[PDB]
Amino acid sequence: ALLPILSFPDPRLRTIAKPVEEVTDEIRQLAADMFETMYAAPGIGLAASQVDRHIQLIVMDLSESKDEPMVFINPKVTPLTEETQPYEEGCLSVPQIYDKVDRPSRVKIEAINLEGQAFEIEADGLLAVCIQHEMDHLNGKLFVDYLSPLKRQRAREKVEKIVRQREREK
Ligand SMILES: CCCCC[C@H](CC(=O)NO)C(=O)N[C@H](C(=O)N1CCC[C@H]1CO)C(C)C
Ligand SMILES: [Zn+2]
Repeated sequence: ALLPILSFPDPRLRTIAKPVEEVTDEIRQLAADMFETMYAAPGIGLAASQVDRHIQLIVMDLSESKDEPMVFINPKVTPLTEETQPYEEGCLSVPQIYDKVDRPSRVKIEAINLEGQAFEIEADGLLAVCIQHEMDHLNGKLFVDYLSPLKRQRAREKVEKIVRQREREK
């Protein structure tokens, strides 16, 4: 199916994804389910932590046409500067909440793809924003954690009320 997307404040959003040991039948099903779940939501990124899988797996497609899929496995991201570029973000695990967040602007990304081909690229703008955001997810981090603790407290509430009306709707 398409999988449930976990929601703030669920404490399974804090689990530290463990790495992947090999690409088996299951991890391929999951990378495929996740793409569906991400395109369905809709969104441009997804970490396995968000659909209750604490494994270092990230899918992504940035295009308007929903046609440039990307698949990161045991990634590693290094900041190439202290020059944080601000960026209005939102999260599927944090619905209808948005504010500005500062992260490094230039970043190196290292990982393998679905078939295990290694790549190692240098990343700008939205790619570099998206990747850091999904990496945060794998290490139990939400973009609200970059905010003042009341602006996030109020976000525990806006979301809990949203989910209430998700449930009364479903
Ligand atoms: C820039 C951060 C991108 C992270 C990817 C997320 C998906 C997610 O919640 N992953 O953890 C997304 O598509 N979020 C969207 C989002 O934040 N957007 C829309 C596209 C880019 C960014 C601008 O607000 C939705 C929720 C509105
Ligand atoms: Zn998110």
